[PDB]
Amino acid sequence: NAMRILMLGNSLTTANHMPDMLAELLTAEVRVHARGGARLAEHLNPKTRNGALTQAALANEAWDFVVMQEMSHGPATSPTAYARSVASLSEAAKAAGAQPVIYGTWPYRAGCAKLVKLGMSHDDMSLRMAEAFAQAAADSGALLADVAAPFRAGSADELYAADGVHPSPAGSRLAALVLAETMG
Repeated sequence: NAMRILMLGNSLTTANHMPDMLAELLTAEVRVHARGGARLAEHLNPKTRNGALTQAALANEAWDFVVMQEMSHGPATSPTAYARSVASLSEAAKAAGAQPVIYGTWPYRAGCAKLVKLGMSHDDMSLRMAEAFAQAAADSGALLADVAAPFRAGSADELYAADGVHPSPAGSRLAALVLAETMG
């Protein structure tokens, strides 16, 4: 059977045709449940469009993997909400016979306006995000696609969009490659 991947996320997932890139890398069918500004908790709530879509997909279709991407500062600013969302979505994925995957994202670029507004240092965000993903991977048994690591190893001018939050096309390509490695 061809590999089938369900991705839950927001513009960090959909930007720069990243799902299409991942699909071509893995020769996979990729379904995306995303909206700008979405949080993972929506997928647990069938009253939302994402929740209804995700409930139906897990009830009606067959998946190899379910990729979970949280709102970009959520793991840092609402760590408990994040942890509970991943836990419950991971259990739902496993119950459906799919392997859950965390799309681990990156701290915002040091000095950027969105990080200034959060009142959080770059180091604090870096550590909070890393801790959140590590703990969620361990607790849930989800595979971690750690995109923060190569972001840190790489060039910030290359990998970030102007806002220091969203990925550039190169940053999206990097996320696709990391996700493909994780699921390959």
